[PDB]
Amino acid sequence: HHHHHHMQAQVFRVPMSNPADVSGVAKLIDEGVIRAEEVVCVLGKTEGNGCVNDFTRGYTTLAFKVYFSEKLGVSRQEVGERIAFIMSGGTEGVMAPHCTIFTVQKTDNKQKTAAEGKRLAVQQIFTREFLPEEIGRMPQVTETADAVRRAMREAGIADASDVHFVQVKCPLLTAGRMHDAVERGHTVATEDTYESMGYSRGASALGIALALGEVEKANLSDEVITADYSLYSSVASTSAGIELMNNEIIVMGNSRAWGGDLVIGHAEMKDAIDGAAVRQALRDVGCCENDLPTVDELGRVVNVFAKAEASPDGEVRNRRHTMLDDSDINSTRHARAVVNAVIASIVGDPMVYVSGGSEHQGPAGGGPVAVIARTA
Amino acid sequence: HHHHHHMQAQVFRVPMSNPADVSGVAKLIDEGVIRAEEVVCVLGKTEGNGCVNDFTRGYTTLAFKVYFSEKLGVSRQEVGERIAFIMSGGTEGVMAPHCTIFTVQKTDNKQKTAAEGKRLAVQQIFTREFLPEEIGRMPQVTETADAVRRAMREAGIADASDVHFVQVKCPLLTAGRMHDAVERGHTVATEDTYESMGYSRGASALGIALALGEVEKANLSDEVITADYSLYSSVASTSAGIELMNNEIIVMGNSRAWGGDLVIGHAEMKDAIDGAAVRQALRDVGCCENDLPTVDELGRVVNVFAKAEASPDGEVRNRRHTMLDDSDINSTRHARAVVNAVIASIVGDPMVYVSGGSEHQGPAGGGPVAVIARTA
Amino acid sequence: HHHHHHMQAQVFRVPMSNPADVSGVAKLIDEGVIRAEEVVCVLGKTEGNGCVNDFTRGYTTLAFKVYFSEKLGVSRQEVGERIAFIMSGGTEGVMAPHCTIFTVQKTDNKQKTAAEGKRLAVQQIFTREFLPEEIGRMPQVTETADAVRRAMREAGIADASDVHFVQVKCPLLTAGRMHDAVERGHTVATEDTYESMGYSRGASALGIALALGEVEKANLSDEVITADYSLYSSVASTSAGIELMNNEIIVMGNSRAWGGDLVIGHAEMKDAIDGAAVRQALRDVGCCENDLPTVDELGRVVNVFAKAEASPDGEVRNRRHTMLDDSDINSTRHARAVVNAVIASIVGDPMVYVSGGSEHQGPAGGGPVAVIARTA
Amino acid sequence: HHHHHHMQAQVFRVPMSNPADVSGVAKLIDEGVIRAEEVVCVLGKTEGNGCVNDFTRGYTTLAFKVYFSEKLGVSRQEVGERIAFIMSGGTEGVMAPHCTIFTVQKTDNKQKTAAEGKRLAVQQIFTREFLPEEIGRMPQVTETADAVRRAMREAGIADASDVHFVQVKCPLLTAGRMHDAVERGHTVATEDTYESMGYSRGASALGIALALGEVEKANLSDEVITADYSLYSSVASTSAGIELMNNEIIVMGNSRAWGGDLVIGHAEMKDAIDGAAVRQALRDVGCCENDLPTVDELGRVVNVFAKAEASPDGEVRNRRHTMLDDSDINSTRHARAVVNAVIASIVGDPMVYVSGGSEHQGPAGGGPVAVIARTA
Ligand SMILES: [Mg+2]
Ligand SMILES: [Mg+2]
Ligand SMILES: [Mg+2]
Ligand SMILES: [Mg+2]
Repeated sequence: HHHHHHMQAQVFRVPMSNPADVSGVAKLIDEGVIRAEEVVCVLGKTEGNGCVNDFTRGYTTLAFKVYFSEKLGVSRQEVGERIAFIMSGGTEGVMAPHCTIFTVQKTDNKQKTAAEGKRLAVQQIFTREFLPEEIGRMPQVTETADAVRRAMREAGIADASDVHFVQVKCPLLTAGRMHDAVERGHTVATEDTYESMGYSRGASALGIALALGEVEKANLSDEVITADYSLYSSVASTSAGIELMNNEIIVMGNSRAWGGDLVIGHAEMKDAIDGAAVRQALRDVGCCENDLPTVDELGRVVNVFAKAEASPDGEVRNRRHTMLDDSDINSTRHARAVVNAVIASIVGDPMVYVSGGSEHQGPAGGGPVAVIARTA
Repeated sequence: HHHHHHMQAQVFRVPMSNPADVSGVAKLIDEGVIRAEEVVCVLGKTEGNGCVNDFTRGYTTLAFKVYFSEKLGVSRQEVGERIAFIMSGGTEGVMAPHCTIFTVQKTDNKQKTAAEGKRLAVQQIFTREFLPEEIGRMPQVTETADAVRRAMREAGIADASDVHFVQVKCPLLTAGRMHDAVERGHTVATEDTYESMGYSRGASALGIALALGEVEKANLSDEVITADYSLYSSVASTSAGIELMNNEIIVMGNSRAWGGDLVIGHAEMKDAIDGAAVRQALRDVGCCENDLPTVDELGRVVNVFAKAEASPDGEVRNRRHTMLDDSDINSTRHARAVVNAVIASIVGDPMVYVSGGSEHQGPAGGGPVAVIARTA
Repeated sequence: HHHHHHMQAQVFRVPMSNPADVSGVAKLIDEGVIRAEEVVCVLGKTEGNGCVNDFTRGYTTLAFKVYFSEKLGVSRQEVGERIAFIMSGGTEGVMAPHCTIFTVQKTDNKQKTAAEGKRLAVQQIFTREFLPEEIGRMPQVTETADAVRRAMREAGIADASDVHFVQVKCPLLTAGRMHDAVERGHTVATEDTYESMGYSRGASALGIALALGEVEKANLSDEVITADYSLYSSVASTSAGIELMNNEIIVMGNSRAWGGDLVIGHAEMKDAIDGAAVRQALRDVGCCENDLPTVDELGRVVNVFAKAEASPDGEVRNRRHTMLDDSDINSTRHARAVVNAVIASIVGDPMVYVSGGSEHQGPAGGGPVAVIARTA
Repeated sequence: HHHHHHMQAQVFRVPMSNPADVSGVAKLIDEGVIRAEEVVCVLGKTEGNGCVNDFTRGYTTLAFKVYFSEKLGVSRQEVGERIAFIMSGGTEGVMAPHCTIFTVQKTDNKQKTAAEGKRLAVQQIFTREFLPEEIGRMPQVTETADAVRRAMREAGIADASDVHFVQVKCPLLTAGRMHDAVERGHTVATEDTYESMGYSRGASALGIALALGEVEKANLSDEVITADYSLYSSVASTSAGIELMNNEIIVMGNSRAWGGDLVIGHAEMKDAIDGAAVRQALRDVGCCENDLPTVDELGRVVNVFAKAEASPDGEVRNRRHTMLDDSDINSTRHARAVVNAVIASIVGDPMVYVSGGSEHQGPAGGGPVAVIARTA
């Protein structure tokens, strides 16, 4: 009598022709490949500049809320409370705009499984609203950690070693939110909006590290954040956006309690040109058995997800880089172009998720790379 | 009684801390590693934007003319007539600013050679001055071709199959030069300066193709240039600059008439993420015997030289890219970041020469990649 | 027995905090200052880069269609067929993002007028859909002209001398639309998307000139467009956008058949720093009686509307400018920053509409400046 | 028996076609309009991006050192110790690249004066070298102040009310200089290079304010700098550059001890569109007797010199501006385009000096505007 599962994850990498193009998703729903009701996350690469004044993130979010609210017959607020819309801007270099759709299929009666291994589990969860004076600070850290521990448990992911990627959409500090904080008698972690994105990304990432036991609580405080880059998560991927003031989190790992045919793995890029780490992540998901991946192996890849940054020590493999003191082009623009190019050249596909700004996500100048792949 | 050589090439990849930093070169001359009198080409990657208003190209040129004129006790004009100063702007992504010094050692009495194979030959040559109405048109094509055929012969490179890289510094059309042409009763190939860079690069590249028998003269005319991308050289690398109105050419290949321990090889990148072509060029120079290069093999690499461009069909491996309709960041900026990232991740060194704009240099969206490497 | 009017225009300059901020408009409707049913045009300054990949134009359009469709209880398609959403990107320099709401109040029984003069008349009209091979060419010219003549008549604007500003939203050629045209056996006026914006703006502007008798039909053909800048309209203001393939036109002038207290006037800026033309337009609407406008006079200004461009001869008042060969910053970005700065410094308010790219709109390097002002 | 003078200043506004174009200056020397030996300052507007990676500043400096060293028969080091080469990058909007040449003619026997008034006095002076840990801090403040007080005295400028413009070239902190400071056991005022430019500009400006009695010493400390913008000089204009580690200062005012026909005046722009302050500065130098300047009056203007910045409160005349959270275009780029446009439209000439970044120079969001003009 076969083994059985109540839960199954599906993942779909969908090309987008511009920030408002929901048609690849509508096609899959129209064709019954996915059910709108089972979507839990839309993870976008939108082709704005990926920095402060990137409005394609909110544009794409709005475009998807309109589609899903009308497809599901609910309000835009409800759909927003039901699906995490996580839009990472900046599609530099060859990086192809797209979105990844995550679905969870829950069956009241179990459906039989064919292989005994663990399979992809994903669980979305939202934190409480933060006040602006909490952004970039320990209340964002610990609330995120609490949410991550909870999502793990509810997904039936056994322990932190089975978590391979935690994606967060986190707030940033606009000038208005800063004023709000001051007018109420508080300070903010920084008075520059662009810098606030790294603070928000960093604090969220350390929450993940805290939740997975990768850092000790007693080594964390406000003054560590964006400062002590010996502290980090190996699976954290955080993306700052203008819209919300809470954190939207999707935990991704493997679990025996899930059926289906997707698994996930990860490695740690030690820097932005560490293609060996890329091949190792592929290998862990059975997509690079030898030195170089084969075409069949690469056809199992659903998508690759990575974080990129300009090495803050100014160097890559003891060569000076120019990404940090370039007044025309922000460092994250450079960094995303690089890391997507490295991954694209290994998996032969520029349509992969690469998000900039990896404060406390991997080592400095590096970041996590995760692969979701089919088992056959 | 050993075989013998009159000619020997040396090549030195020198870090630069900013566009005026000649100190790495001064160090090698001060230490007697090279002789100022035997330098024939300084090939720079200067950290300006690499497009029209990139003044680091002329800055670096000026800085080197001052150093060499004073080191050689000649005027800046004479040093400029003696050394080709070929400055390719744009050091995007991880690309590390640097210059490559080429020297030719001529000995009246031959010096004995140890291995019988062909060795790196390089030969600099300048064309006549062009009028602005000749830029981007058949007189730039045929003069370049004549110069390339001559440089080959004088270098003792047996035939086109032994040429692996032809580097050109070519003019561009400023608004003043355009007016000059009109006031004299002529037209120009384009009235936009940035577009004129592709016309100048393209015409120069087809001269190289003509010289090496890669295209037929009867298939060339003005209307082909930047238009028919089925016509191209596999070894051409051309870089437009504001300074001169002639073409400065350095032909690089292998020859039995040269001693030393450097060889060169090349492959054709079919697109900007074609790392297999990169590994093939390494393999041809004995630096990638198996699937992945080893650390010893990579230590033989002196430098890698490549051309990069945004695929003009809008696509990379059937994925849409955004490089061509990005009003904030020029396509060549994107493309250089990509191709240097791909090469850097394979050879483990971001200090490599990657020049943007590959009209008629490789297939559309692609370009040549050449490696100069030590034989042991 | 007083004179009487069936028609009255209102205009409201509304600050926007970001591209999706419809709240200033919702406030005026909630308060009953305007009636949603009487809005005919939303003219936006959205804070994207104002060039090809400016997605705030469509974002803002989408945000307003959602608000109005839900306020009016119609579909987004119907609201789009009822209101012209004309979004001009690029808010450089001090230029403050905002929108201008235009309303037309029609009364079946006339309402009495107090002053006998002409008053602001505005009339929206849409052309037919264009095929991509018509963009930038005589069918866009003549269809626009037909639409302008019709809007004038239906508005009861007596003749071209009473037209002071014709605002158009016109298409641009994406790579897909170009392919469509070729696959059907046709050519396009240009194969570059950014250049296609000037072609679309130019053709639309000459339609306006044709309609108002400012150019002769026999002097127009495809080869004139973006080429012969002695041909132009003094009241045309055209803005290219990615969304539609028709032209949306709003004609603005003065008419005895309209009541209310708004008038409009215009002058022609001879170049981008022609503040005397700005003061002349103010004077024509009674807002600059002496050399310098007073605070009361400036308080009558509802908004100012202007076109800006980088002088294509490379010069402003016989000084070289750098706007055209700047690879980091598009010329229209520079030009909008300049012209808004000049106007803002004269009217003491950076919240004014300045749209880039004035092909055939005013003389080369110049453009129209119109003022809508209250009569007291 | 006439009054008499030992000292006379000349000023020449010279167009430049590119950063290396010294020919307008060579022409004036060749023609004997100026004597190379009497040049004390070359004040440039060079057409780089005016931020961190603007290499046209050093390029232009190098180009002028080569010309003058060879014209004067001295070394480049000596010419650099003899002339202040003050290169302000960024020629945005219509701003025309150019340099202003300042000369001082000293005569052992006095030359008779025709008018009794004060005339332009200018005095160059260099501070000591700073260590990087002194940049942006009180030792830069007080050394600058000492140098300013000394230059004033040696120029015979009676008191601070006769000083109208103090131009400084000040250092910035590269990553290397920061490391130097840390390795020696010290901190730096900031670890970002771009931010270090404002710290260096700010500290230098407060030195000027200290020297002229515009701020009290007891209100200054390190923590005030870039923080308390109620502290500022009304005549300070400071420009950060990569080259030196000292400050090069030129004090400009009026003095009875100077002959000639140039005077200088200044006003304080309260914000970036304060054209009334521009007209007031003109009026003080007899170039705007009525509301609007006349053509003859404007022909007396040799040049105008101003500082520009993006209002750090996010607003201009209670309108939101976008200059500070624009990741594509630095705020100083925007601000320079604006202020040069405002001045150009008033004096009818875009060739004027406008330098970005006015920390402690005028009120926040504003800056000084000075005019040097002929008396007839
Ligand atoms: Mg990291
Ligand atoms: Mg090519
Ligand atoms: Mg025009
Ligand atoms: Mg200030």
